[PDB]
Amino acid sequence: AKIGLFYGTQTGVTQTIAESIQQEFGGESIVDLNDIANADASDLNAYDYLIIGCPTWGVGELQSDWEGIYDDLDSVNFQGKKVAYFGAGDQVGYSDNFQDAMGILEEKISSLGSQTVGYWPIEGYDFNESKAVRNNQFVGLAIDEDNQPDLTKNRIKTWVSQLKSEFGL
Ligand SMILES: Cc1cc2nc3c(=O)[nH]c(=O)nc-3n(C[C@H](O)[C@H](O)[C@H](O)COP(=O)(O)O)c2cc1C
Repeated sequence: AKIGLFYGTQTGVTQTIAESIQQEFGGESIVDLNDIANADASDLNAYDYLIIGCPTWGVGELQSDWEGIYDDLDSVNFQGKKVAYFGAGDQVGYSDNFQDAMGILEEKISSLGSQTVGYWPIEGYDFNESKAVRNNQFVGLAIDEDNQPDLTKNRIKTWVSQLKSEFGL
């Protein structure tokens, strides 16, 4: 497929979101779903457009599978690639570290010459601090199944619609 979606998940929520994103884009013919747990960093080279999904765990840390491949990101040719991000988090329980993992990945990947695409507004959330916030916006789609599960479907629908422009669709 033209778009490669790489996600990591601990309790399965992020995988469910990844599947919904794939569906909104039009299915398997448009977006490839790849669990980062089973991927080599080089797998990310095969796509010109990437979607990176990662939930935040351990109080402001990356999900373990993303943590494992983090050091190899440096060897990937990210130059000129457009990359979008999404993450699952809990704004009530972790108000000071909401969506930090998504922020950690974007900071690293954007520093390797890629172009971040898919900024999202922070106004629909209530949190104190987040490493995923840049200039009053999230670097990607923030999903909260723990406190706002009823907003998930429309958030994905809206975000994908916005992404289609950026990915030449
Ligand atoms: C022990 C624990 C730590 C967590 N830490 C964070 C955190 O630091 N920041 C955040 O935004 N959410 C945090 N969460 C919420 C999870 O990211 C959230 O439940 C998410 O849906 C899990 O996604 P997954 O099923 O794809 O692994 C944590 C949840 C638990 C139970």
